[PDB]
Amino acid sequence: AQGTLIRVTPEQPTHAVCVLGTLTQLDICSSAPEDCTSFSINASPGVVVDIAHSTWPLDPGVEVTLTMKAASGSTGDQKVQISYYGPKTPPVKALLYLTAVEISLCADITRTGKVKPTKDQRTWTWGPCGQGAILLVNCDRDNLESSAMDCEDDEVLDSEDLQDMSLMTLSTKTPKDFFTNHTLVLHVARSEMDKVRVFQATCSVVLGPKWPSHYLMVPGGKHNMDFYVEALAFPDTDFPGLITLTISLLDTSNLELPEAVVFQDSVVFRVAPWIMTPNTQPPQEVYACEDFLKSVTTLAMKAKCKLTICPEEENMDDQWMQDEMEIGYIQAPHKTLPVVFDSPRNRGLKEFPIKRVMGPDFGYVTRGPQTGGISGLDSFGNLEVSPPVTVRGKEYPLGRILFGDSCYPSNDSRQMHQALQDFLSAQQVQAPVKLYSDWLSVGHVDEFLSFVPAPDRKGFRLLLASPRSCYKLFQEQQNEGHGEALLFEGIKKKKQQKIKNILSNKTLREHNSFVERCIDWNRELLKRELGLAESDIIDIPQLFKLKEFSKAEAFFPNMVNMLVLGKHLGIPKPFGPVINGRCCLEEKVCSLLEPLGLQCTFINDFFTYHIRHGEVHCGTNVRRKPFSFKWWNMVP
Amino acid sequence: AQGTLIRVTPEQPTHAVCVLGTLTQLDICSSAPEDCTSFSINASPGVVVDIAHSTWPLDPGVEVTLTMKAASGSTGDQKVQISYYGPKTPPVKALLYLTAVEISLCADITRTGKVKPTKDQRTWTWGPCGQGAILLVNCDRDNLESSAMDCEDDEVLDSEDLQDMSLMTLSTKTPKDFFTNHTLVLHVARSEMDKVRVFQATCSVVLGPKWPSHYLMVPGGKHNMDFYVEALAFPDTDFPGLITLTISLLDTSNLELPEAVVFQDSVVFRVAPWIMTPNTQPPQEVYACEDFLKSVTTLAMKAKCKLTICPEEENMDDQWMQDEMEIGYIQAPHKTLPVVFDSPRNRGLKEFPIKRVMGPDFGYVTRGPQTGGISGLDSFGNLEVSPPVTVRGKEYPLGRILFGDSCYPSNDSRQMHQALQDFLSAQQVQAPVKLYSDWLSVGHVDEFLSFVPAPDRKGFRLLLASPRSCYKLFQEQQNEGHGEALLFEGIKKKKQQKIKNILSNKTLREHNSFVERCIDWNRELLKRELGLAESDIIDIPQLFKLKEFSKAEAFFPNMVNMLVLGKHLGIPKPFGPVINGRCCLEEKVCSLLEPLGLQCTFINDFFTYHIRHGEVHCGTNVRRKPFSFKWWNMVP
Ligand SMILES: [Ca+2]
Ligand SMILES: [Ca+2]
Ligand SMILES: [Ca+2]
Ligand SMILES: [Ca+2]
Ligand SMILES: [Ca+2]
Ligand SMILES: [Ca+2]
Ligand SMILES: [Ca+2]
Ligand SMILES: [Ca+2]
Ligand SMILES: [Ca+2]
Ligand SMILES: [Ca+2]
Repeated sequence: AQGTLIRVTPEQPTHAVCVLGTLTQLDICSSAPEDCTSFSINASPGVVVDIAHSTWPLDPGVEVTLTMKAASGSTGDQKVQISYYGPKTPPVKALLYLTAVEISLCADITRTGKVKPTKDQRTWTWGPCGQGAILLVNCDRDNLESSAMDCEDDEVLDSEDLQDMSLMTLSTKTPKDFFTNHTLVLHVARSEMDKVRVFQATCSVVLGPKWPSHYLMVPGGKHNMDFYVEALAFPDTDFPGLITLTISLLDTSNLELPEAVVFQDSVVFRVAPWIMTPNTQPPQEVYACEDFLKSVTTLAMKAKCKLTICPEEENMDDQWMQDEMEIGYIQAPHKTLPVVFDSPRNRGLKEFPIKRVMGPDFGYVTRGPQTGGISGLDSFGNLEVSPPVTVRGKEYPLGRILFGDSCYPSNDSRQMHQALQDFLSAQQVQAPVKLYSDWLSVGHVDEFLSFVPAPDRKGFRLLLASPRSCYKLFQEQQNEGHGEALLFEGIKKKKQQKIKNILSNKTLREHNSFVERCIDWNRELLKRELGLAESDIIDIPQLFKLKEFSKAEAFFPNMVNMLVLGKHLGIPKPFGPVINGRCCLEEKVCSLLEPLGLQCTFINDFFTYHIRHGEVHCGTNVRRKPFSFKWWNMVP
Repeated sequence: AQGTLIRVTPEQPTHAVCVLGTLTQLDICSSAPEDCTSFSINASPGVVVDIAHSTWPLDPGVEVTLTMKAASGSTGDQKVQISYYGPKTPPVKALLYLTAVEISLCADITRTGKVKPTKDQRTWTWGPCGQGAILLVNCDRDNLESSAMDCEDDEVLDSEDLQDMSLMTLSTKTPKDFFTNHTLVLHVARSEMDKVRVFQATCSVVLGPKWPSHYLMVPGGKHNMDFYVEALAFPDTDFPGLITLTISLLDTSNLELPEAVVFQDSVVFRVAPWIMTPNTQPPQEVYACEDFLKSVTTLAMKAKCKLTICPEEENMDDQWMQDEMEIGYIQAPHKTLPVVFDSPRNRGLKEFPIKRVMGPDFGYVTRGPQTGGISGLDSFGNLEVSPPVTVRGKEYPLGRILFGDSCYPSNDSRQMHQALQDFLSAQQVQAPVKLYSDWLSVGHVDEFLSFVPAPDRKGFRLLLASPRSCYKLFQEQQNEGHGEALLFEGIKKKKQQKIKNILSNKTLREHNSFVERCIDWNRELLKRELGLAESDIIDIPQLFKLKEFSKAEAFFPNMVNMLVLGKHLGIPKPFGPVINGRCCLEEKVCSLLEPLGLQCTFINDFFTYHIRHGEVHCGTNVRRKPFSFKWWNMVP
């Protein structure tokens, strides 16, 4: 409804343009003739004049406003006439000729999947009742053979490409001669131009990193013009994630003067954030790079998932697929696609994300130096997310990002690279949470925690490693006369130990006391930030040993670090004291999990992983299904 | 109230620490003995146990919480005892020894000027009902002879220095032997450490750009410890402006293990923004660099202001003091001081801000390349601020920043450097607004606008240049027979012109029509963003001419560009057609302004400024008085 001031004079007629949807304002008094007390307005049928605070007295305070019903077929085909009169003097008329035109920029600001006419404009608001359009980055390659993301081009090399792009239309209705005297320009702020590209559909580029503005070629009369917009960047520290595109109507009718802006209108796009998927979400495809693969294969099957493997020659000795990448997604009403976050750690798998996984309808993103200057907390073993959760009346429908850290900064402390942290914060939809993982030798949060699907309560359980739980398990076991039982039996090479020997070992006990302290610190942490009760947590019996720098490791294969496919569990096989032909550990675990409807399967990673200081969940990766909840409907 | 989990066992006693202010939690069930149905709690007088959902049944769902009345005088001088009993079995007791200590980090989070004990913690909230501490950057030099700001040092070289700094105290109450087994550390995130420095008062540095953490040396018993914090950076694109300082309590009682964090607490500081002062605020000192100086001197006097001049040798030919700098301020409950924003334009005056103005209790800041790559919109002729204003129910108590720009980006368009814009946005307290000034040759907003104090309404008027107002003035003048009157009479060299000659000049008329369009675009702009009505605006008759690139200039000395000292006006003298021994222009102006209580004085800048394409307001600068309204009480 942003209008213009039109100043009219008795001396001469005035010619003005009026955009439909706009509220036009009239100045009578400035130019009003002397000796006239009062005034009157008369106008062609298509012009509706509302005049506030019949005849009227002449006062600078009275207000006259013009609105128009429809676009003009001809220049000046509507007119207003102002009669200035007074007691002894005959009426003196001022003439005004109006050309009404329809200029509307439309995008999908109702987030319904359908383009709508421009409502409180010029702002992007969160929630179900909010407004403003969504934009996706082009992180994939739909170009059958190309090694780069779609957005380094400046050109559209595919039909499917348009599907990721957001549609913006310009609707004009004008007299025919109109654009002889007027010219439309479409622009972005120089500050936002490197973050967006726009294409004209007949596809030719209009706006982009080198081009803040462009002149539209438009015919008089009724015309419609399609544009396709793509974002070149994710929200980040330097980029809040909003892009504004503006249409200006310029008056060129004077050659000796410069262009004169009559009218401006805009749309605001918000770049869609990168989102992680919790284990609570249903799986889609599975990732790993002979004993092992068949177990995880039957598993993946029972869970109805595809599978992909990376042969050595590509891997180049690197068996951890959990650490190099994280499969998230980006989402817009029109389009939803998976995007791979690629970790800066760069060891054996670095090419894998940029090559095999990235492709048609699979996006890619990365952060961090990649040159060096990196930590162990930089691998995605250390990046996780909770299931949807409500904390103290604040709703986190997409979950909450969890990543590991130290308690305070020191020389010997480790942390995730600042760039990653910042990246995660900039998405805003799942507020990241810092946990204390630096006590662990490797230092990953998945080492002490996991989440599982639950039929009741909040629909999930938090699993935490519990040395206490294990000590107690073994104690009860001894009490029943099994204290002679051998741990690590069934192993070609290993040093087997009896329950009574470990239970009587005081060093081990100090170690697991300390570990217990650490895991507990995190337990209270998670309770506060996830709003969890004790009924939401389950302790997995697990043992640890502090070794190098008193850094903690799994005493036996770490079970809480496990592959969760739906309700089918990819638990690492502890080789526990066998009792009644049954490992007491497996039995305890199942007695815990099965009541939830989960099935527990135990895979042997032992000489392949556990002795390499890793486990099942680590040598593996999963793509899951995007939340039904629309991120824009959140209000962070 | 963030606590710890204490797990107790019948097998052996447990020793734990409890911080006062913290809510401690007890786990009975995990370690509970078999054959016991129920349990009972008994505790020394100083320990209050609240146990929810007398005796009690043993269930994992029942919840037991410990709070302590006062700090322990001795290690373990409070104790809890849990009795596990059942029907056929005698009570079995578990012992727990508590040492209670007082650890509190205090800063001024009520923003009252007094340090308070740590309330919803760990967050900084806006408004009168919000919370969290304020921090000032050290932008000045209190070091009598030093060329640098106080914050490049790392050391405290003055007593007065502490006055800018914010006080944070640590209050401890502990048993004496306590710190034999425990150690306090104070830290900042590595991400925030370059933005803060902290000093220990006995002054020694503790935290800073190279040092994220430090070990506190604290005696047992009752002790108090002063720290003094200073910010090294203003809020900016990369720095939202929050600094968090944390205190951790580490348990070192085990040599073979690492430190174990018992307790953490924090304060959040918010770095104070840089704020501009509108002309509506009462003046303090005046700035300029022979006809002129005496006029502005009598003026400054009548307005009760100090004065300072810059001699040529320093100026080096540069007479514009308005363009190189802007005097704002930073504000904290404990301290409020002026800070100079120094423009990147860097011509003749560049040294002046970093030397003469910067000093004791005068801060300094700068943005932009300073190497080159600069515009004319980068001078502070182009930076202004409105008076306090309310727009559509949104309160802007500190005003709204206004700066000039183009309508859309082109090759030939100019803009203020992005770094400046970003800087201004990052302060948030006065939301900057973009106006269209690029039509002007110089392109400054002060060229077409000014603000003045008003006794009524909103307490100010917006003054806009009005070519229409001037044309009408001359027309009425001609009608009364003065059309022969000479403009520019009284000038040694100049081409004088009669009212009838300019009124009959059609080129001039087109030019001022276009200019009128531009100023009007801005008029509606300002009406929307400042929530102004027409009764708030006053049009100053002013004429223009488009010359180079059809860029606009003042036809005669530009009056709206004027020195406002309280109600005493520093208007540039137009040399107008003299009528009744009185310039019609001056007379019109006064007839407009005097009713408001303002006095109008007309200074001759003509051969010194106006012919250099500048005026009075431009060759001059003013320091005004900071708003009474506290910026933190705003809610942007
Ligand atoms: Ca493309
Ligand atoms: Ca694509
Ligand atoms: Ca990589
Ligand atoms: Ca695609
Ligand atoms: Ca992960
Ligand atoms: Ca200092
Ligand atoms: Ca100082
Ligand atoms: Ca400078
Ligand atoms: Ca000072
Ligand atoms: Ca200024």
